[PDB]
Amino acid sequence: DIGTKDKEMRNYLGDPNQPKTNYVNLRSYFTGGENIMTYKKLRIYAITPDDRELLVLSVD
Amino acid sequence: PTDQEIMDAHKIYFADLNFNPSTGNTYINGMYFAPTQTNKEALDYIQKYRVEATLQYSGFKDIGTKDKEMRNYLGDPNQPKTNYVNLRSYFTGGENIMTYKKLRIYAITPDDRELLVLSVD
Amino acid sequence: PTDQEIMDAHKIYFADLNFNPSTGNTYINGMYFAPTQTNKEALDYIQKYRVEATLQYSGFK
Repeated sequence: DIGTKDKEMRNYLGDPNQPKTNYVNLRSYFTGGENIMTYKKLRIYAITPDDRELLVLSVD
Repeated sequence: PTDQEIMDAHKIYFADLNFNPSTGNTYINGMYFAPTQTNKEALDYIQKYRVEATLQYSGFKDIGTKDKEMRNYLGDPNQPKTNYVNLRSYFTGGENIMTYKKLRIYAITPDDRELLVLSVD
Repeated sequence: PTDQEIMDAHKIYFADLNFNPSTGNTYINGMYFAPTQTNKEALDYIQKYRVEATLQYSGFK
């Protein structure tokens, strides 16, 4: 578990024309500077302001 | 923070080294203390990091007490800022601070009591 | 050269390192063997240098 951090609101896909959207940059989480490892497992929980969390992405 | 909550905040570090590609020695420039999920309260409680280290010529010495620096972890512009102890600003005579030889870094609480938080003996 | 002149020609060396400024580990790239006033016969006499070392992953081989 690498922690809880706010979102970032970047342009979609990096396209300067697309609107800005929820961006979750995993380089700022509590990795020890390590790399976050594609096709292996991954889980991202969206945390509502009521402090209840939902599972919104799984890459198991 | 207790005196064990402080010695645990300083458990994961990363030496910022410097390579001299002739006598390939890798002298030390400073230490980061990694930010973890449970140590922000105890890494902010501390400054001044007294250090004693072995310099290249005129070896194991005490090189003084100086505040911390709060640099980005690992130099990554995305990681949070953390306690940085840059040994280039201590009272070295402009000498190099000498890897695998001995080194000791004492964290100095605002109550002026010091704890040993890193040993590279 | 004897087996003692040969082991003495190789007493002064110099690792040619390679620094990686993240996990500042300095891996090895090769070894020089220093030329001295009395070891040109023993150094010219030898080749082939069998080597066994500890690689990063999958170590001492």
